[PDB]
Amino acid sequence: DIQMTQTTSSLSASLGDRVTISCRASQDISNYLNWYQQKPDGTVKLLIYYTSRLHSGVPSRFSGSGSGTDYSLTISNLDQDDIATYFCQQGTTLPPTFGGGTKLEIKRADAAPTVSIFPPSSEQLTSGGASVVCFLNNFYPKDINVKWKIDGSERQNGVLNSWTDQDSKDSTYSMSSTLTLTKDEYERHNSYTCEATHKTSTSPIVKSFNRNE
Amino acid sequence: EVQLQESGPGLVKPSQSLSLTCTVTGYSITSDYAWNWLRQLPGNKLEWMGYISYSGRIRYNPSLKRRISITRDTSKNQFFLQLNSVTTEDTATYYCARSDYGNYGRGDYWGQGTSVTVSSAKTTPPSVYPLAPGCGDTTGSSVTSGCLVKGYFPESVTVTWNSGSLSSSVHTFPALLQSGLYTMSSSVTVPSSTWPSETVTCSVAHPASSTTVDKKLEP
Ligand SMILES: O=C(O)CCCC(=O)Nc1ccc(/C=C/c2ccccc2)cc1
Repeated sequence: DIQMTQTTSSLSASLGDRVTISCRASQDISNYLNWYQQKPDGTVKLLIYYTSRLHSGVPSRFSGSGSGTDYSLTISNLDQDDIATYFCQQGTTLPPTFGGGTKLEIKRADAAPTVSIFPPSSEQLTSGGASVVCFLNNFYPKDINVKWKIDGSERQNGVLNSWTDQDSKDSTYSMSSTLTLTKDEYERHNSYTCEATHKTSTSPIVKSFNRNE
Repeated sequence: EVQLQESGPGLVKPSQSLSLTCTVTGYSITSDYAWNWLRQLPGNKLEWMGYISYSGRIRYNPSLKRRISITRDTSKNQFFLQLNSVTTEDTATYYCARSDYGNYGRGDYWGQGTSVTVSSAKTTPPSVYPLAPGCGDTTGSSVTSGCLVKGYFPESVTVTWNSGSLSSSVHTFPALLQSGLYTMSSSVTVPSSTWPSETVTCSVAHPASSTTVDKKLEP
């Protein structure tokens, strides 16, 4: 097998910018190198074949170069639609082999998260479960921390976090945090807090409810 | 106008065989080209499995040749993948693709991908819980409501919303495995002057279990 390596897996750039993504092969592949775009929904599109030739339909701001073992994809005048993962592939021998891909994030103005907390539902409690939930919606940059406090005491165990993909239109991220305990644990304590710590603010954003209300 | 789409079961038990079909339209699988099976495992690492050429010639990735078989039905313009003795390692997104038969070796059309899960776990419908603000939680300009879809298997699940105003931003959070089972959630934001005045309900479909539930959101 020819091993294909993309040394950079993550890339963050601004609209209009020019980005270069590099690909390296374990042996000489004589320019039989192709480039593909995988959108977050999994759809895959051919961009460039044989190092530098454009596949039909592809905008001219995509271009490629290289020889021997080293190859590069260049995307200039970077577009909001280009949020994707970009894969290379050697076309010289079987099995056809692919690079690990480079993910591309489009930069955006910093935005603080709109935070919301919800108590366990009527129905869930009857089932004997109790999930407290927190949405931290429409923020940038992605990096963010959530802290749960039950009656003021921090809770690390039994918490599930889930980030969305970068929003394809506005470039924001959203995240849900979910604390799951038993009904009896839940009913032993009064206050439940959700604390968001993000670059946009020096002090955390705090939302909570009290059961005695 | 060439199109490929893969189909077949989304859940297979360990040690059994995985079977998939790729249906080709707008082009004939006998005219030219090679017809490929590929797969992408957890961690985004893409792997070629094999092809059947337009002339019936077949080749396989050496890592899989012991367990794999690709066939075609030129009558239905379909080609098929069978992979035997599957384990959890064979859990992946499976793709079909058309490529050059040699020359530049480029895959010019791809199917959208189908997800196959290899587990002995049982197919379970989801519990659907409403997410409404607490009673003393007086708000402002708009209101965020949600649904919690917990304790189902396998993936996937679709959450759709109905409210009344087309100023609804929806977010769908990817599912996570909570001790054998999946949990996900979805949020919707509507103006505060439309809720609780206008009814808001979420719809949760789970095709594996062929179930659909609707939760109305209550203040
Ligand atoms: O073994 C050799 O060196 C040459 C054998 C001739 C041959 O089949 N070449 C050849 C055949 C098929 C491909 C397919 C590439 C591909 C790439 C991406 C997606 C789907 C398919 C690429 C090259």
